[PDB]
Amino acid sequence: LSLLDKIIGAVDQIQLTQAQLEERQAEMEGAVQSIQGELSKL
Amino acid sequence: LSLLDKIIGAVDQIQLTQAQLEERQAEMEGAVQSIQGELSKL
Amino acid sequence: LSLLDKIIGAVDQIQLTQAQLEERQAEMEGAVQSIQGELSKL
Amino acid sequence: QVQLQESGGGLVQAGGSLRLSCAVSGIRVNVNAMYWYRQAPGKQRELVAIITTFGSTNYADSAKGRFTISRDNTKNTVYLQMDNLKPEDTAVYYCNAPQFTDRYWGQGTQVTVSS
Amino acid sequence: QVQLQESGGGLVQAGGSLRLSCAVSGIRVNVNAMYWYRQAPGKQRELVAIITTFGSTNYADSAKGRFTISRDNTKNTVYLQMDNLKPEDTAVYYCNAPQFTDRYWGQGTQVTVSS
Amino acid sequence: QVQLQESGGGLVQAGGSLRLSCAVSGIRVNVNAMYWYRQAPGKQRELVAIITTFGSTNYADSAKGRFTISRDNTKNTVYLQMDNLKPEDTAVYYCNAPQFTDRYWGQGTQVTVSS
Repeated sequence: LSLLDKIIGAVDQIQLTQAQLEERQAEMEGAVQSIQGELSKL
Repeated sequence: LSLLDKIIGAVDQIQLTQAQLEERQAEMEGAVQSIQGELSKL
Repeated sequence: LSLLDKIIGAVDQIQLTQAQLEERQAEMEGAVQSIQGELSKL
Repeated sequence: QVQLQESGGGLVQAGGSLRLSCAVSGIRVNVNAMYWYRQAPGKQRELVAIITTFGSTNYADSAKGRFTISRDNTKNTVYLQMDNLKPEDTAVYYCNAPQFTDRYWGQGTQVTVSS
Repeated sequence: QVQLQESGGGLVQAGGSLRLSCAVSGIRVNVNAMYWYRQAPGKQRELVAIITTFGSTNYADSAKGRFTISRDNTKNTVYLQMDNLKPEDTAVYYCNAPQFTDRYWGQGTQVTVSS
Repeated sequence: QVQLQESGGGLVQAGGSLRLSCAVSGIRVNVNAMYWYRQAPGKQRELVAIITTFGSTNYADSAKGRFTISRDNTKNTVYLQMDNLKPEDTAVYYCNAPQFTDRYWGQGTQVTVSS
């Protein structure tokens, strides 16, 4: 197991994790927008 | 296009994306704090 | 300071930052769930 | 600029298949992770599939084993194969790279699935 | 699949020490950042410690210098040494990699600290 | 520890220019992405500009083409050139690396823009 294999596997883990953190943010941004609409309605 | 060029470009994408995910979090943390203040006021 | 040292240090920064962005998300997901419970209770 | 040119949508019957394409310019698909998203009318944009720089994949739960993301490095093009389509898959489908989702979206490709 | 087999918990007195182990299969611990979490009854899961691919560490504030994460690359195992334990450290402790936390959790190892 | 020593602020007229500096110790600026932030009185801290390890840049929308982040690797120093300043740019400006923003902030450098 070379240094480049370690770097590649770290980069791959990071990219997979970044996509998951983005998905979680989008879910939470929808939830916050729903609360904001509830507190803002007439 | 070498393996190192691929790794460098992946790292660069990741760092740009991390700064954007941080900015989005800060925006959402302000929004949540504003809701928490609204639900906590006298 | 070689190119590989730069790549390694970038990867290490990114992994540390990813763990912190995850922790912040978990804190904010608990806060949003608490607000959702407050707005949903009987 | 980055250019994203989506194609391969259309009208398909339920249980049918599509292969979407996004032809990319201004960044290399073998250097960058690339994402497919969809947006149904009046709903929030949903991430559908991702392919990493070194070729790992992940899918939204709504894909549930039906979708396959891939790329051609020479054509600098990202693909989404979609099998066993359902009416609930009707949406405009978009490809992007994560660093540009705050910046630019292409026109997308319309997918309509009818029973 | 990824396998996570946690051990080393038990019943310990306050001021005591434990060393947790997680034996990993299906990914390499010298390639992937690895995390320890804990979950007390009725509470949200808390990140405790992280070790990066190249061996940097960080800890939650609740560890406050008491915990040490490490790994053995040959045994493909991650460790958490926990010194000066307190009743407030009672929880089930879990190891995971960040890309799988949406997907799978092992059984964990129960830690109970009594005065 | 990491040391962050910000300078180059002051009182400047609208339409004027500044060049901020942050002299860094304990991490290398040619290895780490580095960020500039600002904080106006009573407001939340705002990210202003980022430079990645391999030299890509991005800016907040409030910069709108006026700001340029750069670094000197030998002096281990990060710079923010700010052109066509406006009263709304009045704030304390801070440099940091993303992995330390939960941990430590320097004193910053005060920027005041008057008409």
